Amino acid sequence: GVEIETISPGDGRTFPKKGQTCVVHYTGMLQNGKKFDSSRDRNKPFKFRIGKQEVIKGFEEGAAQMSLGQRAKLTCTPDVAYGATGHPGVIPPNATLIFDVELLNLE
Amino acid sequence: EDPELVRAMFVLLHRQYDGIGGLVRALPKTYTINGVSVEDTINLLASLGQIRSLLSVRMGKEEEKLMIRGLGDIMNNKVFYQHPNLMRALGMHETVMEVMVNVLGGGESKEITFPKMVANCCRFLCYFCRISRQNQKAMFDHLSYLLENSSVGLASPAMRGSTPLDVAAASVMDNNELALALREPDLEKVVRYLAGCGLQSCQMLVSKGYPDIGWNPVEGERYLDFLRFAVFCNGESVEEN
Amino acid sequence: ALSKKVKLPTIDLPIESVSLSLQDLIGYFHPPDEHLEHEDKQNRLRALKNRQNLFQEEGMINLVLECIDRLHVYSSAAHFADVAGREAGESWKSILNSLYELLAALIRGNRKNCAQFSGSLDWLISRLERLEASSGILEVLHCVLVESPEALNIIKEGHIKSIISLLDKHGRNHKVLDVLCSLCVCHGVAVRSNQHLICDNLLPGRDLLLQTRLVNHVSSMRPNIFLGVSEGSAQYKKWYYELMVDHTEPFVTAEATHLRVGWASTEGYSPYPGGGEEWGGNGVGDDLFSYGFDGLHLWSGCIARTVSSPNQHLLRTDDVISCCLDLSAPSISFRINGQPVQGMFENFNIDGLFFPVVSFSAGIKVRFLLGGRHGEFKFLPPPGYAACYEAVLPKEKLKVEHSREYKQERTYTRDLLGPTVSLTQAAFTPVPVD
Amino acid sequence: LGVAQVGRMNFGKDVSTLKYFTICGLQEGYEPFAVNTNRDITMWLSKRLPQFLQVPSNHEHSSPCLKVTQKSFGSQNNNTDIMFYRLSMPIECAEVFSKSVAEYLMQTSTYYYSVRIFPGQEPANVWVGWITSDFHQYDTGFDLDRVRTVTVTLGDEVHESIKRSNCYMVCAGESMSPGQGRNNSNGLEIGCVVDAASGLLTFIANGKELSTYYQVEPSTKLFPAVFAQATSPNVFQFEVLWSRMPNQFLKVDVSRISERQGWLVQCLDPLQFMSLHIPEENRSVDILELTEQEELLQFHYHTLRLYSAVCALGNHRVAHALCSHVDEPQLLYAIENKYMPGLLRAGYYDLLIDIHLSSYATARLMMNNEFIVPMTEETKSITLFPDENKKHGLPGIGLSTSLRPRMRFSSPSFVSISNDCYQYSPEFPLDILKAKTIQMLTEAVKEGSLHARDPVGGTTEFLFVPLIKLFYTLLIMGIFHNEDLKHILQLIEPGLLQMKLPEPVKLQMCLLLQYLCDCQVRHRIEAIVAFSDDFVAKLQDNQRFRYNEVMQALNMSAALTARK
Repeated sequence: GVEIETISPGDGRTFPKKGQTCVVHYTGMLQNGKKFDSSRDRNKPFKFRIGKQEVIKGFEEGAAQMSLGQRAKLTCTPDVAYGATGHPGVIPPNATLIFDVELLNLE
Repeated sequence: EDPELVRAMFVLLHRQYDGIGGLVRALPKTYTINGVSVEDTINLLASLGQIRSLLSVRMGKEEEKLMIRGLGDIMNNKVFYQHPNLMRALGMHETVMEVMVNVLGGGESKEITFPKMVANCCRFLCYFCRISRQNQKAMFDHLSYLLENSSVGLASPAMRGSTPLDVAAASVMDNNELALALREPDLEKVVRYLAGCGLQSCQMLVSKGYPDIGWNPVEGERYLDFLRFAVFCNGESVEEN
Repeated sequence: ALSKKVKLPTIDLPIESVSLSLQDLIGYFHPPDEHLEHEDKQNRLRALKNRQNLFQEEGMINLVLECIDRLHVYSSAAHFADVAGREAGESWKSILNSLYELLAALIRGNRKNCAQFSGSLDWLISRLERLEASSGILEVLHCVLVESPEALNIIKEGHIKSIISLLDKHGRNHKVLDVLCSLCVCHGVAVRSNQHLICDNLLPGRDLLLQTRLVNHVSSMRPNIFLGVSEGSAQYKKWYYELMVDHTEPFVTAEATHLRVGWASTEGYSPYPGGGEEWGGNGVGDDLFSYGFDGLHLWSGCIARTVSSPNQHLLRTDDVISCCLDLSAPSISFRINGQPVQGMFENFNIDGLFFPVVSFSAGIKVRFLLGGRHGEFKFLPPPGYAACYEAVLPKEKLKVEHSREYKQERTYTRDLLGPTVSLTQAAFTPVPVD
Repeated sequence: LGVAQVGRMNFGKDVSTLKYFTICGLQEGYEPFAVNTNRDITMWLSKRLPQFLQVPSNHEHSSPCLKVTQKSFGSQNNNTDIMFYRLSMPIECAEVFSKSVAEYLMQTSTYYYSVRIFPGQEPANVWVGWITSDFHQYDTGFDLDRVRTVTVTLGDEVHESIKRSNCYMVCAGESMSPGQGRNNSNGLEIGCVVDAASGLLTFIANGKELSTYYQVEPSTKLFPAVFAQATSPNVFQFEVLWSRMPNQFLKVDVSRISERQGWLVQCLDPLQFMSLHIPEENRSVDILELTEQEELLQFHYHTLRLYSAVCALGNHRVAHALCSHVDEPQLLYAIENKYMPGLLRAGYYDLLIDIHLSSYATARLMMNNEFIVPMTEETKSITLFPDENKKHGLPGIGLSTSLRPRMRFSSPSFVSISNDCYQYSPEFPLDILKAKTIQMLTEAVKEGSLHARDPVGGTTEFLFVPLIKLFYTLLIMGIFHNEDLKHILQLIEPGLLQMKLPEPVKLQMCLLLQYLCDCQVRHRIEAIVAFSDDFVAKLQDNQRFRYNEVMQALNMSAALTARK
């Protein structure tokens, strides 16, 4: 289950299909007010790929219902997250995650 | 105060006057390669730098896989045999030897029983000395320490022989001058080990007990093989040795 | 021999004699007072080193070191003192710290002699299973790492977990991170036998980990019209106001942006920037039990308080918002873009004195709409409510209270404002006399 | 300052600002308080809001007891104002499992302990119970409304009337149970944590339960803090809320342009700050503090040293993990700050070097003593002197054409997989980093020229040594190009060396000049190897008018230039 709460009105006329380049701005946000990742400060937009398991599927689940020029809150469960082990050194085991992923351009 | 500071100041002060000394230090270190071999020279240098990141630090468990991969990469290079003076300039035999030093140590423990560097040190560097054959002399310079650390074990066929002895064997394999320069005090250690090997056989295949390998053991023939290489030359025998 | 509790009393213990012996031993083994000159300092170091090598050859076969480990019997705090003698647990700290630290410097010695305790697995495990004084283990670990890093191999995952549990229990010793960093390169000398193993072992998921935050700085605004409507002798109950936003700019530096138009609980909360263990907040609507307004959800100390309204969106540019206030039967709610917001929010901190509050971060221009000379009202107040412009006093022009604070962006002159909570020194809840 | 009084100060920012200074100060020749300093002077003010981070140290005043411990803070007199308490908890709690940090089958509860206050005396029928994280209020008479009765309601618009137990879940603690236990035998507020925090946690003192529900979502569990009246019965001991904390206000506020025409207010200049991030993940109090909290300053400096030691001599993913805790903007802001304590400044500089300037700088320093040069047409286009005017020229400028190791970095991602090849986990914007370093070098030189009483942090060694170390580490990687190196050179040529410097500072430009001499040596060897090709070609050509060979393989380059 994925719960997406929009904070910017997306057009909704276009959807991200399979096999086109896309630029993405996001800021990771662990629960209980913990910040662990961001992109605005790095000033380097995150570019990634839909459909061949090069990235965790929570981003696909969030971006499936989004569109161009849309910003929304992302919530993901531990099973779709890293889960029982997490990333050793940052993420504790059995921890959910919250994102503010935003779509800029689809090409 | 802080004598490190004054050492730095006096080193810097002396460097201005002995710039010619700096030049004569750097001149043996420099090299010159064809402009068509850069794409392999840079890869060899990257692998050698990856290995040389492991000399102030020591050998562990997860690092031996990467270091074996690096040894294979520096083996499988055209430049590795095309420019024989480059490794003598760079000191890779020295670096591999410090790796072996911190692996072996003063005592006999054999925590890492993977002598993948012993092949690189023994076979290849001694073999490609076609022009300016200083590789054999550089390997000659350390066979006293090699004989002292001649630990049991020959893992390339997985016998309990002595694989570091093969380094001295390959160093003294062919050249008349090196075997001639070899002197008496390094000869008696081998026969001391041979005399210590003079014990009866009781168990089925052991060195001391608890048999694990059941193919075939080796008592002392490797020492006699080393002496066989010591007492002969390219086409004639040697008198003094 | 006398420590054992057999052969019932009329047996003695020379506690004073052994205490004097330990004191004289620490005096004998004291460091060479580095303030001295180089020559006699080195002579003292050589003499200490000779005594240390001498005790080395005498000791770690079947003698003084293992003898002190044997003497370490005190598996109690006061029960041994109550049972045998009158005191049996007091000088343990002295003997432990003194002898173990000096015997560790002894194991350092002349860079060659680290015979037993440097690698004694059982005595190491005994040291990590007690966890009282870490000076000795820090000294032996540092000296062994400097000379020949072989003691670091013994320290393993269980020991790391035990020391992390020590850090969790004993609060912020700042001498435990010292030994944890000594379990690493520690200024140059390094051996990968266990170095990177310990480095990767020190950082699993949230056992010894930190963060940090670069939070945007915000401040709140409020007009000089201070309502402060109390109860009892009722005077007015209905007030209304609305605000305009023009040039919203998300992520002026980072994704976090601040824009609050709702009120909060100002009791115990001031325009001061913040302070406290947990996040008290920098603006209004920032407390744990506070609401403010965001247009999406009325957050209460990072707690899910989502509110559903048609065409959910942030307070974007050219957006209208209004609020309604009640005191007898609180009906605090908002109206944005000609539709009432759901989530009927009632029973917050509602007692005493209220006033309009607004807070925001840089990148925002906000227009006020109160009434009268400046209130070009796009919206009208709901039934009962009247727009808040009647509280202005005669011959006193209204202005912005600036959420009264100490200083602003001023270059030349200074301003050391005095301690005064409000317009009254201490009086609150103003009612007419009766 | 008294009530409704206003004061002003002038520490000596400008001489003309001081009003009555020419009469005595100028004639005698005594300088103002802040004439030597070149930075804005900050001040500290007593906090009106009382803080909640105090322990009783020098205030005015088997299983015998389950928890089994004691404290020494018993009240005697001079207090009747219902004080609020806090004591540190380094002790264990019972023996029903451990739950690691301080499914319970075949058990009732865990962590059986109590913050004991003798309740049998009943001085004023004290209220007892837990409180939340914020109880910043010092009103004597309380429990009239429990500060607030916060209860968020949201339905279809009903349902979901979630209630909050505002500033305290503190129970009535009244007569309550009619048992009336003899002496001080009224429970002593024994604590029993329930396995689940979603429903309720039990913390009672009465012999029978009456009502402690206060249904709230999980908020916090922390050091024990409970209320007690003040008389002389010797009630409280482990089985304060003083307001004497000076608070630094700020240095630079957020500018506001509130004006007329609808009371428009606008803001265009942003501002940011960091917060404390002490281990165990519960602290956030300002950043420019800790200049007066020595214990926490030492603890945080040692934590930074631990980070630097762990991420040293190369590490695959520990650097990536630490990049989440310490991001780029925090590091840049800490580098830029002019008010940071010296220990924290040095720690952050060393952490920056150890995570981002470690691997490639170490590799380049290792390869700096090899002098490997390829053979291309561009290598021939170099001379010992750039012009015939016999001008030496700048050392670092000019082409090198040497086989130096390449620079390869990666991206942190933290939502992706299989990234362990690295130089730094992100890539820094090295251009603006270089610009900031150059501007800070110029600022530090200008500040040290006037010889201020107040350096950037701590003293001049803290001001310079991390900065010079960062500059040297950047310089030994070849990031500088021609114009940047030219601009850097005139900071030392006329002067940085001329001014008086301490010994830790003096140790670093020695390494700088050593690198400059190494660059000159590399230029010399490049010129030599460039002339070598021309000389060898000319000698090979001259070997063709006196050639000699009797081998079967004629015209072999052994005749030209080869021994065998």
